[PDB]
Formats: sequence, C-alpha cells, structure tokens
Amino acid sequence: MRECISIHVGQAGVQIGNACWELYCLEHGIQPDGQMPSDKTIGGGDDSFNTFFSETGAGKHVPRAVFVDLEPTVIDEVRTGTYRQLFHPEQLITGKEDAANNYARGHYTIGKEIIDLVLDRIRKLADQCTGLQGFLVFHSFGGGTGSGFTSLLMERLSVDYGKKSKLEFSIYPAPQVSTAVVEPYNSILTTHTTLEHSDCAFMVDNEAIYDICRRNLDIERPTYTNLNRLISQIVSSITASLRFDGALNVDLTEFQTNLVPYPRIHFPLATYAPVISAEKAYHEQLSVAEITNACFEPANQMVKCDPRHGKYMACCLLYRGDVVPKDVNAAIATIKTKRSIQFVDWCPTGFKVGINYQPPTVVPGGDLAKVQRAVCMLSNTTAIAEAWARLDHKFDLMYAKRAFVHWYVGEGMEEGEFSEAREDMAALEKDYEEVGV
Amino acid sequence: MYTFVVRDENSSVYAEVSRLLLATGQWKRLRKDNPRFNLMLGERNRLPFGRLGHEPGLVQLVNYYRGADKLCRKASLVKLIKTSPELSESCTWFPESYVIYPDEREVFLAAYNRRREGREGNVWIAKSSGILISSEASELLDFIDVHVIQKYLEKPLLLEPGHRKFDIRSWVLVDHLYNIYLYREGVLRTSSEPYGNEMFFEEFNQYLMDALNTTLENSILLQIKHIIRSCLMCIEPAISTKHLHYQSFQLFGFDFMVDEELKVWLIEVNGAPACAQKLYAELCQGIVDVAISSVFPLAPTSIFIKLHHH
Amino acid sequence: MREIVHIQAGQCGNQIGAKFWEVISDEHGIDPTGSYHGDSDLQLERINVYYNEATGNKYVPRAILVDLEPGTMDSVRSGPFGQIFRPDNFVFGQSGAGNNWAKGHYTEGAELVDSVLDVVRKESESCDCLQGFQLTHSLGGGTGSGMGTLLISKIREEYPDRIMNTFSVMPSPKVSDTVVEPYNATLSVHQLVENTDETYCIDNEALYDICFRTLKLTTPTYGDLNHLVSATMSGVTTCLRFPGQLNADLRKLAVNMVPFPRLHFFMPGFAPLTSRQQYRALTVPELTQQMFDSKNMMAACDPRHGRYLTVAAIFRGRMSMKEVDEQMLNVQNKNSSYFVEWIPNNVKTAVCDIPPRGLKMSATFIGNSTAIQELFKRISEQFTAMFRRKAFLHWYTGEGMDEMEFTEAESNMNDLVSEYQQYQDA
Amino acid sequence: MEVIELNKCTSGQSFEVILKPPSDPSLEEIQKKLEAAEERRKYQEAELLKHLAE
Ligand SMILES: Nc1nc2c(ncn2[C@@H]2O[C@H](COP(=O)(O)OP(=O)(O)OP(=O)(O)O)[C@@H](O)[C@H]2O)c(=O)[nH]1
Ligand SMILES: Nc1ncnc2c1ncn2[C@@H]1O[C@H](COP(=O)(O)OP(=O)(O)CP(=O)(O)O)[C@@H](O)[C@H]1O
Ligand SMILES: Nc1nc2c(ncn2[C@@H]2O[C@H](COP(=O)(O)OP(=O)(O)O)[C@@H](O)[C@H]2O)c(=O)[nH]1
Ligand SMILES: COc1cc(Cn2cc3ccc4cnoc4c3c2)cc(OC)c1
Ligand SMILES: [Ca+2]
Ligand SMILES: [Ca+2]
Ligand SMILES: [Ca+2]
Ligand SMILES: [Mg+2]
Ligand SMILES: [Mg+2]
Repeated sequence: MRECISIHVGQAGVQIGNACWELYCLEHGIQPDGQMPSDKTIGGGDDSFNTFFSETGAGKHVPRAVFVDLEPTVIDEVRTGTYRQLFHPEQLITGKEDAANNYARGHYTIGKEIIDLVLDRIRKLADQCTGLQGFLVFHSFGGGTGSGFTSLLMERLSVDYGKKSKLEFSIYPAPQVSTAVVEPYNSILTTHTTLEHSDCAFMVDNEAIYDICRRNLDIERPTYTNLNRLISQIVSSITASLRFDGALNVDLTEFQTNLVPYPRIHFPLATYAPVISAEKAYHEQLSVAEITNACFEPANQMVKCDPRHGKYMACCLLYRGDVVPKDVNAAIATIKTKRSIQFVDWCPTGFKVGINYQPPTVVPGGDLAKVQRAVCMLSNTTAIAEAWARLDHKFDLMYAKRAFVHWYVGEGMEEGEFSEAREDMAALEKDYEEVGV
Repeated sequence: MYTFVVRDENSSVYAEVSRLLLATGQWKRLRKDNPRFNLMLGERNRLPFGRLGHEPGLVQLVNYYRGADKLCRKASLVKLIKTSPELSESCTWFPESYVIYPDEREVFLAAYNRRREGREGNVWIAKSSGILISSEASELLDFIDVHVIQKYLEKPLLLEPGHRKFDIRSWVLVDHLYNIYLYREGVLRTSSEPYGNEMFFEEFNQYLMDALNTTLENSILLQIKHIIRSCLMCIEPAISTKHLHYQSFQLFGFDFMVDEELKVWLIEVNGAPACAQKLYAELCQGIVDVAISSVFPLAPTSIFIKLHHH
Repeated sequence: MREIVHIQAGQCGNQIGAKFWEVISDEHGIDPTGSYHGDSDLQLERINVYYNEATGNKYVPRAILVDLEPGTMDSVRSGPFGQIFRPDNFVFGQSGAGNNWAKGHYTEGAELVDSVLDVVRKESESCDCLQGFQLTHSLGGGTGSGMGTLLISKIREEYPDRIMNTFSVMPSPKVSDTVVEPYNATLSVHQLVENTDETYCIDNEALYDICFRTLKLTTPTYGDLNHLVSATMSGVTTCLRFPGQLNADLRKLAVNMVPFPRLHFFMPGFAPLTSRQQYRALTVPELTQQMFDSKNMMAACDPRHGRYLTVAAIFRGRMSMKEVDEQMLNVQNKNSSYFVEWIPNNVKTAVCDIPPRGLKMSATFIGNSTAIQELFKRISEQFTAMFRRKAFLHWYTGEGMDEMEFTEAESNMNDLVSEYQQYQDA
Repeated sequence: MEVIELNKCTSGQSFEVILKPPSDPSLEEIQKKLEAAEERRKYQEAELLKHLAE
C-alpha cells in the first residue's frame, strides 16, 4: 500500500476538499467521528482505502489531508462541519491576511511567511507514510491564494519530494461565479510557475459545472455547494482507482503514463455522465451505450470545447456501477462508427477501461440522483487548448493597458514576470497546435 | 434589441445582411471586437470559434460552420470523397481526381497510362485551392512542380446557338438546425466562346424544354439536390452545432458541370460565395429569415427548397 | 477577524458618520445601549468587522470621532446612539477650523492630530488583523477637509500596508456654506489622489438634485441629504458586514475596482429612491434599471458621458438571484458600449438576504466610471474662477501657505481629469 | 478491435481495447527570487516613507 496526501489551498480548494472527503467517507462507510465498522484491522492495515486514510489506535480513520488558506473563515467551517472530528488541528492551517485576489500577495508577500509551516505539517504526514506516491493539489486558478500560494508550494514540493508525483485539480475561472476581475492574471501566473511541477492537472471550468447544474439538475442559480457536489462526484470517480481494489490508474505514476505522453500537455479533459436530478422521481436508467455516448457530447465535459476539432493522445473510461466489459466494447464499436474520434498518428486509437462495480454514492438529500451506472472519461485532447486561448485573450486585453498591474508590482512582482508568463502560455498554445493540427 | 458584429468587410453577401439587420430597427451593430454580441458575421480565416458561446446570458450565433473547409478546399474534398464510406461508395457524380503533393502520383499515372493505352480521352485539369489543362501527364506534374489533378469534362453540354460551355452555381443555406435550404434561383455562367454571360433558371428551363424536350428539374436539378444532400449529410456529425455552446449557419456555393448526356458533375464547393447581382436582395432576406430570425425572432411562400434528410 | 477602524472628522463627517452607525446598528440588531437583540445569525457572524465586544455581551463601534470644535460632537453624544460610542474615542479641540483647509491641515489641526493617532493606535493594537480605515468627512470645510487629509497622510506613515478608504462629500454651490469650498476641495482631492485606495465621491449637488427633483423636496435639509448618504453607506458596506457567497474586505474592493492607482474615485448609486409608494413592491428589473440611471447616481455625473471601468452591484432583500443575474447581464448586453473592452467582465453582482430598514429590497451601485471627471472639472472651474484673481487667498497665506501649493493642487486635479479622459478614449 | 490486459478482481474489472495501431529549480534559486521581491517591496516602502517625511 502506497499513500496519497491531499493538499487543499484557498477557498475553492478547501470547500471542494470538504465535499470530496465527505463523499469519500460515505463511499467507504466512514462515519463522521472517524470510525469505520467494516474495518476489522484496528489501528492499522494496508488496504486500498488506507491510501487516503490513516488509523489511530482508537479506530479513527484520519484523512491524509492538509488544508491551507491565508485567512481563517473558510477552514473554520471544516473545524465546525459534520466531519470536524475527522481531522486534527495540525491539518488545518490558516493565516491572517488573505491574498485579496492577488497572485503576488499569495505567492510572494504572504505565502513566504507561511510556506515553512505548511511544509512542516506536510512532512508530518509524509513521515507516517511507508511509501508515499505523491500529492493531489486542489486549488482555484483565480484566487490569490489558490494561484499564488499553490505555485509556491508546488515549487517547494518538487524540491523536498523530487521523486514524488503531483496531480492537480484546478478550478478554471468563469465570470458567472467569479470573485475578481484579475482571475485571468492569476490563472496565467500560476500556470506558468506550476507548469513544470505538475505531472497531471485536471481542469474544471466553473462555467461547465454551472451549466450542467442548471440544465441537468434544474437549479436556477447554482451556488458553490451545488457546484462542489457535482465536482466531488467527478473527483471521486477519478481517485476511486487509488482507494479501491483495481488494476487501472492504481498509483499516481499511471495517471501520467496513461494520459500524458508529452509533459507540458498534461491537462486531460474530463467528461462525466449521467447527471440526473434527484427531484426527478421517475428516472429511466441509462445504459452503458448511452452513458458512453454521452462522454462525447461537449455539454457533459468539465471544460466546454469541441474535441471533434482536435486530436486525442490518450483516452480512459472509468465506469462505476453495473457495467460489464462486453457492454463497453459494444458501445465503443457503435460510437466509433458515428462520432468523430481522431487520434494523433503516433498513438494507438484505443481506450483504457476501468470498471468498479460499486455504483456512485450521492450525498443524502443532495441534488444528484442515485444511478445504476456512471462513467468518467479522461481524454487528453488538443481541443482543451481552446480554454487556454480564451484565457490568454482575456489576459491580453487587460495587459495591453497594464490594467491592475500595479497591485502586483506593489507586492514585489516585476512586470517582466507577466510577459514571461504570457510567452510560456503562447508556447503552450503552440505545443497544442503542433500536436493536433 | 439584438446585437451583431461585422468581421469581414469584403463580404458582399453579409454587407447586405448587415444592411437588412439594421433596417429592421431591432439589431444594433457593435464594434468588431465587442464580445457581448448575439450574431457574428465572422472573418474567412482564423475565426475564433473557441471564444464563442462563453459570454454569460448571451445566445451566440456565427455565420460559419467550423470544419466546413473540408468540403470547400479542393484537396480536402477529394480526400473526403475518397475516404468517406458514405461517399466513396458512389462518387459517380464527382470527376476522377488525385491529390498530388509538389501522394497519389503513382495511382494517377496508372489510370492515365490506361487511358493512353486504350486511346481514350486523356485530358486532365490540375488546380489548387493558376490552372493548367493538358493531355500529357508530364506537363501536369511539372506545372505543380498541394494540387489536385481532375478529369476535364471533354464532352460538356453546349448551349445553342453559340456552342458555348457553362457551369451552374447553386446557393445552399444550412441553418443552426442543419436544415438544408436550396435557394430556388441559380445562375449559369456561359463561356461565351465556341468549345453578362449569366443565364438564369427560367430561361435555361425554357431552353431545355425547347431544345431537349425536358425540364431543368428533371434533367439536372434532381442530381443537384442529390449531390448537395450527399456532401452536407456526410460531414454533419463533424460540424453540427446541435448540442454545442454556440450555433452555426453557413451559406455555400456549389458549382456543377453538365455533360452532353444531361448528367451533373460536382466541381467545387465555396464556403464564402458571392451572389448574382439580381439575386442579392432576395437571398440576403432569406438568410435573415431562415438563418438569423429563426434564432433571434423579431417583434408567404419560401425562396428555398428544403432538402429533406433524416 | 479582519477589523475596520472607522474615523469621522468635522461637522459633515460626524453627521454622516453618526447616521451610518445608527443605520447599521439597527440592521445588525444592536440597540443604543450596545446590547444585541436581533433574531438572525447573519447579523452577528461578521459583526467584528465594525464592532468590538465589551464585557456583558455589549458591542462597541470601532469608531473615532474627531473635530476641532466640540459642537457637532456634543450633538452626537446627545444623539440617539450617542451612548454606544467609546468615550475615550471622542477627540476634540476648541478653536475650530473656520472652514479653512490650512487651519485644519497646518495650524489648528496639527495641534490635535497626535492625540487622534494615539486613539487610532489603541484600536489598531487590539485588532486581530486590521484591514485599514474608513473615513467620513467633507472636502468643502476645514476640519474634515484639512485635518482629515492630514490624518490620512499620518495614518499612512504609521500603517503604510493598510487600506485607506474615505467617504468624501464634495461641495456644491447648490448646498454651500462658504465661497472657499472649491479651494478646500481642490487641496483635499490632491491629498486623496495620493493617499487613499478607495474614495466614494458623494456630491452634494447630486444629493440636492435627488431630494428636489426625484423626492420632490422643495427645501432639502442636510438631514434629507444624509438620509441618502446613510442608505448608500449601508449598501456599499453590506458585503463587508454580512456573510454571503462573496465576502469582501477593503483590499479586495480596491484590487478589483482600481485598474490604475490614481483612478480610485467611485460613483455611488442607490435604488429605490421613493418619495413618501413606500409600500409598493419593486421588481428586480426595476431596481436594475434605476440603479444605473443617472438620477440615482450620488456623484452628479452622467454615466452615458463616460465609460465604466469597473462596477460592483449589491442587491439586498429576498429575491431570485437567477433574475438578478439575468437583469445585470441584460444591462451590460444592452449598453455594451459604455463598458471598456480592455477589462473583460468588469461587472460583479452580490446578493444579501437582509434588506435595509424600511425596504423589502434595494440595490446599491459602486462604479468606477470615467464620467467622474465631470465632478472634478466642476470643482476645477470653480477653483480657477477665484484663483485667477487670487480671491480669498489671504485666509490661507495668513496660515503660512503660499500660492505655489494652490497651483500644484489644481495641476494635480487637472491631470486626474485628463487621466480619466485618456481611458475613456482607450 | 482487440481487448488486452484484462485484469479482474472482486471490486471490479479493467482492460484495454485497441482499434487502430499508430503510424527543477533548487531551494537557493527559489529563495533568491522570493527575497528579491521582498527587497523591491522594502525599497518601494522606503521611498514612500521618505516622501512622507518630506
Ligand atoms: N467550484 C467552485 N469554485 C470556487 C469555490 N470557491 C471559490 N471558487 C472559485 O475560485 C475563484 C476565486 O478563488 P478563491 O478560491 O475563492 O480565492 P482564494 O484561493 O481563497 O484566494 P483569495 O483570492 O486571496 O481569497 C472564483 O473563480 C470562484 O469561482 C467553490 O467552492 N467551488
Ligand atoms: N473537371 C472539369 N471539367 C470541366 N471543366 C472544369 C473542370 N474543373 C473545372 N472546370 C472549369 O473550371 C470552373 C470551375 O473551376 P474552379 O474550381 O477552379 O473555379 P474557381 O475556384 O477558380 C472560381 P469560382 O469559385 O467562382 O468557380 C468550371 O466552371 C469549368 O469551367
Ligand atoms: N451631505 C452633507 N453635507 C454636509 C453636512 N454638513 C456639512 N456639509 C457640507 O460640508 C461642507 C462644509 O464642511 P464642514 O463639514 O461643515 O466643515 P468642517 O467641520 O470644518 O470639516 C459644505 O460643502 C457643506 O455643504 C451634512 O450633514 N451632510
Ligand atoms: C460586488 O460587491 C462588492 C465587490 C467587491 C469586489 N469586487 C469588485 C469587482 C468589480 C468587477 C469584477 C469582476 N469580477 O469580480 C469583480 C469585482 C469584485 C467588494 C465589495 O466591497 C465593498 C463589494
Ligand atoms: Ca484497518
Ligand atoms: Ca517534478
Ligand atoms: Ca492653538
Ligand atoms: Mg480567500
Ligand atoms: Mg460647517
């Protein structure tokens, strides 16, 4: 058994982490007090769920998690929430002044004051690991802490844990639920600094989650809780292979091996189905063929783009529930005759498939209906470069007038870091074009 | 009040569509780089499809189908027609072509040498997306030093009196629902030389009745509608914007040749076509009616023929 | 635990500041005795931003009351909520400033500024994490104008890494005490351009026009004018005082509203403005349209004569947030030419469930528009009319100032106008 | 259409289906850049306090 440590940075990372760890406890039968009646090895064990949970002598299953935020109000909810007993105070790290939506403040000014404290607490989790695989980092692109402190932490993790893997769950900024005009700045600044430190990054666009919540859950104005309930399901079906018995994506290294042929092109596109409303009493259970075909509808992707006008480098199908291999291959055989699936010439046109018979768990009283079978498709398509092109364009509009730049230089940043970060993104857009065009 | 932007000032068709949109009083033209628009009359090259359908609270419509260039580029049309299972099976209406990179060099000469061996008609036209027509394959390959080598219709239908060659231009509108509308009016561009140079359908129909005892609909237009439907249905799974965050429509220009046996051949598809001077007003109004007002309604026969498909 | 230290200076600063504390104390359920008697959890969750907690479950405003004469501050101490203020936080002199910026800034006010900084220090030393300061004052008088900007400069020296926010009342010949108001305001604007992060421009011309034309008040009093200021100040601080989906502080407001350091002067706006119909229910589309209407702006500048750099809207009351986002996006899409294209998505809307007193729902508008140059042009013209003849300058040279300090103040304000016009045509 | 690498267990099942075959900065460097930004912060603040002292 090899352990995975989760790190949640900023409001978006913390609130999402709280939703993920609640869902994890429901999936593994871990009560809010930390007890797990199904676990017969008291105070130890090398089971699959021990990748995310350690065990105390009293039988409490403690997440291998650390929450960090430059202000205390969001993490205080973890100290008060239903799963407060799950964590010990050392896992919850808070500062005084937040980054005020300013990457320079989260990275340079305030992050530098707290970076050693965070690393020491992570080291305390790493010392309890017999064989750490690496880290899962949850953060926003637009937040001052989610962008600023994360890129500082990712730099330091590559130093202190050079042989370890680092996967990212990143919230791409959407104006409908944004909090700052400078989120394009923070998004590009943190991508430039984190690029060579992340082995695989899963971008979730809030625009896609918002619209999926509106059109599939009939939610008029989705709040953060609505979005995080859906995001937690997508994160769970991605990390399920690390928490349960399986053979696909069983360690963080296999995520890079199966999805990232080129190191810079490490942003797989996630597609999840089905999303059914709980208020919908009469529900018709979708088949394997129907949910697999839904993996190719852009309205079900975590980032809105058109994979038809791109090229696939890698594809992974993660099924949960009543799915048999034969049904998958019949669905794939039908889909290839109809859909536009173009792979690059230097890669095999194929799918790595993983099935876990346990159907998805939904939060009781939530908006999501319990289904018999669901699938998450991870596909590294060049089409996700559209999201970079949109983001770089919004960056170029503000930066052409140097708007808001003084708040960053005022914290010790240099104007050249902006252009240096933008040139990298320009090179990244070129890397995607050279692969798929 | 709907908003639209103009990003192709050279488009004579959509300069008229823009003129009609403002003449309704319910459309407002914004600056070309204003993202808060409903309709984009976009540019022919490098249209930022990746930035459409991302403005909150806006239904955005563009006048171009992303990926439609596969049909409007001569080399892409040949490869598409040759590799698509829905087309390559037939293609009895498409002249024999070969994509020759400056590759099917061996396959062209194989069919070419067969024609000279059998003393058959061995005249091929080479073009790109500068044209040379020759009966010697050596002159063709040297002319292109990506091009395509197509068979030149050695037996075209010649209008009389005048012994003149012609082509047929048809305008096809595809809306956001992927309905295929064929404009009722085409044009015949006469060569004016023995084998303003524009003959419309009413006269051409009368000629076919007088000279050949048949009708345009029966002798030519059935094959035209068949070719238009085959080409557009073939790429529909690749370009449709049915469940997309933005919607697309596009006006196409199909170009046909007619041989002396009243058989219709496809020549090219134009993604950015101009119109006939007499027909600009009617067609641009139909574009507003079925392609623009359908998505953005405003506060009777049809000038289009709806090519029915599943 | 991010605390804001509030400072009110001069007659106008103490009068609008005292009304601010009456209004938000009522919203947070704090009686005049400092005891909480509200019925909502939202009232107390972020109460620490503006209130300290004394023993006995009392809440004391973190407010400092300053004036060079005791008159206005005696009215506060005798006023409704006068007993809720910390008695040590009353810092007052006896001489007054004579509606003279030089007396406030250089002679009379320098004598008193040290004891004000002592009270600021004691409040700041007991802050878990200080956000910065909000100051209420006028620019046309002497204490709030002259001594207020002297305070701002000295506070910045001791707290250079904290936010400085002001509610600055602009003078108008429609509501004028002395003819030297353009002098005092031009000297203050010079200080504000350099030493504040966020200034709410509260033009008395607009307040008078709203009372006269909209509210149909033939003879508006300062109480009528301050009724609008209380309402506006409640709205613009809603997202600092109450928990919601978007929790703000003084620094997040500055970062997102101020694209260039000097252009930090905001147009406030409020809806509804109803003449006593106060029972009639306003729809979300109506609030949104009135909120952007120039007749609801508190800065006497026509927004259609400029372009919006950034906009922050706050809706209060129980309503459909879906419909709020619809109407706010509709206004942007209808009038897209009035929002700069080089700041994408420059309008952010927040919603609070608790409406202000006496309203089922309201809407407050914080805009950084280039039209605000109209306000500074008006002051600059009034200034130049007198200064070209050096009229009334002896009141200031008699306090040690020389004309060059006036010439530099007018030059800096003309630059501010030109800077706003520059980005209006960018 | 070929199914390879079929691994089964009690919790689930995984395999691969193929259709068509194909054709760091040290701690010192980081610390210097962080301290450089702090120096530029202190310099800008010193100029401010100098201006205010004037
Ligand atoms: N899906 C989702 N997105 C969130 C959530 N919280 C914040 N965001 C997004 O994150 C972005 C803002 O970043 P935050 O995480 O709130 O800021 P931060 O990391 O705490 O850093 P600061 O800006 O200094 O407060 C916005 O674009 C939000 O849409 C959340 O709970 N769920
Ligand atoms: N295989 C063929 N047989 C006979 N004539 C042919 C031919 N291919 C092309 N032509 C001639 O060339 C014309 C169309 O060729 P081409 O595709 O180059 O047009 P074009 O793109 O240069 C201008 P436009 O787009 O307006 O038609 C036909 O109308 C015909 O006169
Ligand atoms: N809105 C409003 N304006 C005021 C009030 N009192 C004074 N003013 C304005 O402030 C200016 C006079 O300044 P004042 O505050 O009396 O001088 P100070 O006490 O020396 O700071 C004039 O422009 C007045 O119109 C008030 O209560 N409300
Ligand atoms: C919405 O109300 C607010 C907002 C704030 C912060 N702010 C201002 C913004 C202006 C434009 C855009 C674009 N995306 O985000 C924002 C903004 C966020 C502070 C506040 O404190 C008084 C009240
Ligand atoms: Ca165990
Ligand atoms: Ca590394
Ligand atoms: Ca004295
Ligand atoms: Mg935060
Ligand atoms: Mg007075």
